[PDB]
Amino acid sequence: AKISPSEMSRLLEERIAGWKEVGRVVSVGDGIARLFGLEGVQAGELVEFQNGMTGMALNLETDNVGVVIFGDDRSVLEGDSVKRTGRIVDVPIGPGLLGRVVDALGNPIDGKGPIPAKERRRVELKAPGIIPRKSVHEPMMTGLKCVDALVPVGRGQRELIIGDRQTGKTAVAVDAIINQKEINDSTDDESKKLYCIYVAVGQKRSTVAQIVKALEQRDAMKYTTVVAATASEAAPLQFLAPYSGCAMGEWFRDSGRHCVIIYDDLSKQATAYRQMSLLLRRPPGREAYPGDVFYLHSRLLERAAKMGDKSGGGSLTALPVIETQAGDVSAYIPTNVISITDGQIFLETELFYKGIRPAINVGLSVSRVGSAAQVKAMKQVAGTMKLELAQYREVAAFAQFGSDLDASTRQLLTRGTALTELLKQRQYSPMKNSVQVCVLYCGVKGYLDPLDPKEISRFESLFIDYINANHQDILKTIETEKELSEKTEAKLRAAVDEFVAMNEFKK
Amino acid sequence: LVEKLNGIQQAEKLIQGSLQDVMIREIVSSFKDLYKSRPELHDAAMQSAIQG
Amino acid sequence: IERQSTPGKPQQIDWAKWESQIAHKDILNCLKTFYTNQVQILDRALGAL
Amino acid sequence: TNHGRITQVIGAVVDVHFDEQLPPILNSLEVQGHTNRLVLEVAQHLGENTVRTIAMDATEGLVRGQKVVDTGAPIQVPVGVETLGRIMNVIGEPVDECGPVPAKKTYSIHRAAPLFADQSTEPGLLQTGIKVVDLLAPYAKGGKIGLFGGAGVGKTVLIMELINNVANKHGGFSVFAGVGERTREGNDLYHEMMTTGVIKRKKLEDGKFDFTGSKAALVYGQMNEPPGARARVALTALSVAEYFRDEQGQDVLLFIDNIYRFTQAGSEVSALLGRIPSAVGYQPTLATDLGQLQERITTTKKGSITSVQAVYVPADDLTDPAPATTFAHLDATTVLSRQIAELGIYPAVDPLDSTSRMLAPEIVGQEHYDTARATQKLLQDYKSLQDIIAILGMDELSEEDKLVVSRARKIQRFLSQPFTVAEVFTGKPGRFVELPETIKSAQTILRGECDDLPEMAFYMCGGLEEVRSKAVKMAQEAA
Amino acid sequence: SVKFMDQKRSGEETVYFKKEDEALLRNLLANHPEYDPKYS
Ligand SMILES: Nc1ncnc2c1ncn2[C@@H]1O[C@H](COP(=O)(O)OP(=O)(O)OP(=O)(O)O)[C@@H](O)[C@H]1O
Ligand SMILES: Nc1ncnc2c1ncn2[C@@H]1O[C@H](COP(=O)(O)OP(=O)(O)O)[C@@H](O)[C@H]1O
Repeated sequence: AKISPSEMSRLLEERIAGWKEVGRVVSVGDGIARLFGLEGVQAGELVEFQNGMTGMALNLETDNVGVVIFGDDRSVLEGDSVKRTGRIVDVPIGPGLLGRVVDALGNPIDGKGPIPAKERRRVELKAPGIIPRKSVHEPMMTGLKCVDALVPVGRGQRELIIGDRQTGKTAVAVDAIINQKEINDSTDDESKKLYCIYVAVGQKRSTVAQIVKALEQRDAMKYTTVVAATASEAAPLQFLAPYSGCAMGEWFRDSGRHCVIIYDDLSKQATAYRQMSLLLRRPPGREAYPGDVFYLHSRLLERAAKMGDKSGGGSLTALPVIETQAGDVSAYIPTNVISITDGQIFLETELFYKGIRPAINVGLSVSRVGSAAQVKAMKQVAGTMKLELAQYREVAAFAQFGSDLDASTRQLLTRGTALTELLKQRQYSPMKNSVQVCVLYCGVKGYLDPLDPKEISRFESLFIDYINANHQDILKTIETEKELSEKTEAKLRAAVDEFVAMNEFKK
Repeated sequence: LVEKLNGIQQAEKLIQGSLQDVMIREIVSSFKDLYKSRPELHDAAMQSAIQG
Repeated sequence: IERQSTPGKPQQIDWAKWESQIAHKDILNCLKTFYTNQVQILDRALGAL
Repeated sequence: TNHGRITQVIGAVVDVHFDEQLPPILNSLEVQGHTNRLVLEVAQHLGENTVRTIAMDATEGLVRGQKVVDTGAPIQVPVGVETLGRIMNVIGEPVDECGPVPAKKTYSIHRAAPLFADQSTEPGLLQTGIKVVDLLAPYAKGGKIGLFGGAGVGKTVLIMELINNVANKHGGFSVFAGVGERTREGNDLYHEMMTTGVIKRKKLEDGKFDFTGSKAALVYGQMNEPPGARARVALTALSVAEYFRDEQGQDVLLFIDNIYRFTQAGSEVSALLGRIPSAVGYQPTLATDLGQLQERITTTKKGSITSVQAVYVPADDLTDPAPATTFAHLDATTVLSRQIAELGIYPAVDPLDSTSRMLAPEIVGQEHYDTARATQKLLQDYKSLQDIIAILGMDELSEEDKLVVSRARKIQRFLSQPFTVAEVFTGKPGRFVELPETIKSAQTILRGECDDLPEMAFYMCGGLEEVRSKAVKMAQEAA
Repeated sequence: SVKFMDQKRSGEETVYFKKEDEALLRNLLANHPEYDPKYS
């Protein structure tokens, strides 16, 4: 720091000395300007008008230049002077973003203070190449059960969350965010803390405020940031927000830390790109989209990566979100993102209303990484679980017709129903990995087959309270060793036996 | 103690910020008054532009 | 116990930074004196027990 | 060297003006005054000494009036035994971070195909160690092979298994071309080849390297790269292979991942290049842009290139123009299915859509031909009973129909086999099944010697003897 | 109707041939003792 009179005034006095290109707007319409001049413009650079509004130059035609505006076009008047700053569009990075809400360009909208960050980063960047990478070996604890068991997620992955409207997409992401506060509070190792970024494209400010409220109510903002490019926000801001999020996440990825980024309504980005190109008179493709949509999403998703031990060892996981219409995944955007993602998490309304919540279809849903992003203790249970659920899914359709079956098949149906009733969860109620392991142990070793299906929802909670009270040591041992030795196996079985003795259910 | 020092540093920063802010506002207002008041500054600025 | 013996001592604040970064340097001095006066008695009780 | 000036910039398209000596089409231009190297490929002539070009790298940071230098030839990639063991870009630059390519020669990626007078060779049989492949769709040693499938069916996994079971034993060379696939996948392929001796990197005390041995070359035009690069990286790898074919007379292998991206990266720029769109959204110049490649991919009287192309099939729709036009260009075909992959039958090959020019009684004997056709008849009968079973039930079926259904189900289970590459998914070890063993087992199953054996034992068994071993085990644990 | 028929068929076939495979596993080692490791 420094003192005002003797230093700052001298500095400004030394600063004031100075003396001795520009263009003019030619056409204006629909949040877009066409200028004449500025022959020394970089394609993609920031531009400043004579009223404070900003813009981005995209079409460097021969006669004119095509700029997209970050706001309303009432300020531009077909003749206003325009000046280029020379900066490519960039955003601040650092821990000053944690706990804050910002627009597509890093300008805060929380209403509490400016952004204390000194280092910036370019929005559109080259992804990291083949050599500075490694395989995915660490898990990303989502807090859910069916995800963490059957569709695991690693640190460095790019897993899609695809479904219909009102199916639990944001809720899945919010539980993924909420599960991390324990992991972060119970350490000071930044290599182990998981920071989070939530980009919201097309959402309404009421929804974003509800999300911020749900996170503040659970202390889940000191390790997150939010990037709100809502519907009133212009098309270029909606189109730029996810690249800004990836720029904010590359600081973690490169600085040895970890991160997760959730693009919410990733189809509104493509809508905005269509809008921009069609108002820039670019010709469309199919569904009126351009052909550069693949190169629009590939640039973005290839920034998620797991770096090597020479580049710090960081990671940036990605969890894009997509809304389909009538379950049509034969469309263009779903097809592109499935062809450029490391997995899928499908969500259905039939399963959402049948009683399965989260309504994850574990057949279509996959994760190419798979067990490598899974703990051994969870592998042991989840292999059997996947096998049993495959069998149940095969057999239940024929079983429902009232036929009479043997015991080897009745056991399949019973175990499948038990697991299907176990994997249900309330919203904003995530669980630790050790507790998931214990619950799925109870479900897999047959301590729920005779029990009634409707009673499992309270079996689960009572067992959770029981093991949290009297058998925390088993949980700590599983959390540390990350496996199930015979000792922990026996201790857990004994705890379950004590619980079933102490308690009584309808069967 | 660390949180105390972070708070006091931030307070000092905002102090110096507001200080230079008002120092500029007031210098600007003083010049906007003196220019419109005095006749000499007009021809002085004329000569300044000419020689510039 | 495990918590307060896993990191060991990563805090270890250094007044060389703050004496420079701060302009008052009138209450900072008394505060630092308090700090070193409490840390002395802490290490005293530690070595005594 | 000529000199030109950028006139306008639109995405991956750059219009350039020269004062004299316009360059021919497909020639390469270098941008001067840029951060990194930036190459442009001519595509059109517009008049007034103006041309239109496609950029290999991103146009971000480009300015109008920036200067451009013509090279007098298209993108020339280096060639020799010095590219072996090494990774290269579309423009020949290495991206393995091991040094520059000390090649004594370069070839233009744009060449003319071998004429009709340069004939093929005998339809040599290729042994992969895969059962359904070796039986129903035999792969040719000197002909093109196709792996058609959507997303999540095991294309690059099948290619990795083929590489393990062919390239290591191969005495000739091999080339891999990644056209718009994942970078994790590229890293994994490079690591596995360095592990399994397909690449032999030896660092030196003076900071250099030595790739001696290393009978493989790799090329990458991955997703992060723009169009023009995704398009031309296949031509680059194909020139790298044409070098070994023509001059060294070697036998060569050529794996390509997501060739569909080529067409996609054409359609991404066609409407910017002023072409009218064709049907659903691909470009007009699909069949010619694909044929100029495929006809360069062929055996000649100097060498041979066995090629294996993976074809993305969007939404599992084989009526799409790109696969429709690509089926005609292949000697062997292999179509993967989701209805089959859902059953855990891996490889998820549909033997009623897979074909091959080789499956004829004169090439493979009648013991093979009749076995294959009997298998296909059995599987079609089982498919022509699915509705009867779904509606009425097994109670209605005669014992002939029960025996046929059981044989078809057993055959389906028998076809699936574990892979070494899939060990990190399944944990089971991998198998290599020779062709006489496959033919013996299929003849046995069709003759009815093993109908009594249970279907589960049949599943995930490399050989019939293994099936017996698992049935014995299951009976022991049954009692 | 499509997934309905497919899953019904798959379940029925699975059950039927599970029963048949159980029976065959019962009656295998008798009629094929050359595989039985009891005699090896
Ligand atoms: N496990 C759950 N249990 C009960 N209700 C749920 C659960 N998950 C989601 N819901 C409901 O799903 C609704 C939509 O939440 P979300 O923010 O994910 O919308 P969306 O799926 O992104 O669709 P859109 O953005 O178009 O509105 C919410 O009203 C929520 O009540
Ligand atoms: N032998 C196999 N057994 C089980 N699953 C497999 C097997 N091979 C591939 N899979 C799956 O195939 C998928 C790989 O798809 P890939 O061919 O790489 O790309 P694409 O989706 O475009 O076809 C992985 O999810 C992988 O788990």
